[PDB]
Amino acid sequence: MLSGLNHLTLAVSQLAPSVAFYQQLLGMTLHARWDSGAYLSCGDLWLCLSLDPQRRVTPPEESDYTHYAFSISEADFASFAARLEAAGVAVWKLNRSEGASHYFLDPDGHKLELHVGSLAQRLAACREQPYKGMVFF
Amino acid sequence: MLSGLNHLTLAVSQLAPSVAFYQQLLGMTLHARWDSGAYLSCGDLWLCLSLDPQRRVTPPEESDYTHYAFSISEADFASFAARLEAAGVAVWKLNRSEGASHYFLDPDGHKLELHVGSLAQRLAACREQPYKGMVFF
Ligand SMILES: Cn1c(=O)oc2cc(N)ccc21
Ligand SMILES: [Mn+2]
Ligand SMILES: [Mn+2]
Repeated sequence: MLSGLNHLTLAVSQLAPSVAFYQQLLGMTLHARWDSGAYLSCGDLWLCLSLDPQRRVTPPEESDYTHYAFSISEADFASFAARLEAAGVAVWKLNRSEGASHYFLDPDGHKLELHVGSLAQRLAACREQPYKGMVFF
Repeated sequence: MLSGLNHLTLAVSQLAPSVAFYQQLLGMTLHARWDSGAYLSCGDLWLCLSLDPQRRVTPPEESDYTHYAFSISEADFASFAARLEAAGVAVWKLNRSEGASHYFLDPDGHKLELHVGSLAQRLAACREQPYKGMVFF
């Protein structure tokens, strides 16, 4: 039986800017680095950056909607978004759903998000206003 | 301050086989399904499957090393991997470069992994058998 997410691995084209982004800009904890990658943590999340010459710096119009959302409190959301904006981090989508969300790109174009709110919060909102075709279990 | 992964969203090309894969084959908990997506959980992980006409079925030689690993116990690992094998689930990697792992593909070619062990355990193993140039913080 699967018990959770063990780790997220992002392929990166250049290790140093990716470490700077996740550790310094985003505040994640750097535990180890080697010639071709790094291990960081963000709360329970184990993040691996893996240096990969096959990683393309990918414009957001050229990638699908796969994305990775990090938790932040409502109280901290606006100042973290402003930090990303000060650093010139590009936004790939505006929020139109429940709960605050900021949609931003990493140096290689990985699609990231800051989100406030749990699955339980989302399901409660959907119960009251279900999406088209929505069934609950 | 970022506190972990809020959710993982995978773009899918065909919703029904993707729901079946994550719910029926992998055993995750299906909470809701609508015309364009589904919400599942795997332990504390919130997984969203999002129907995306941009998603392409991607062979593993065409994608980079970005991947998503799920936790499984030492007692369950081998039989779960063998069941995926017997079910014809495609693979993408054989060499265990990061411990006890099974590397497999979802219906769209998302790179998945079963892994036994925590980040702390991987750091301890790496101290004995470090990756080239490895530094520990
Ligand atoms: C089979 N099935 C299900 O369990 O929930 C559904 C929802 C939709 N929209 C379409 C099909 C299903
Ligand atoms: Mn999202
Ligand atoms: Mn892995």
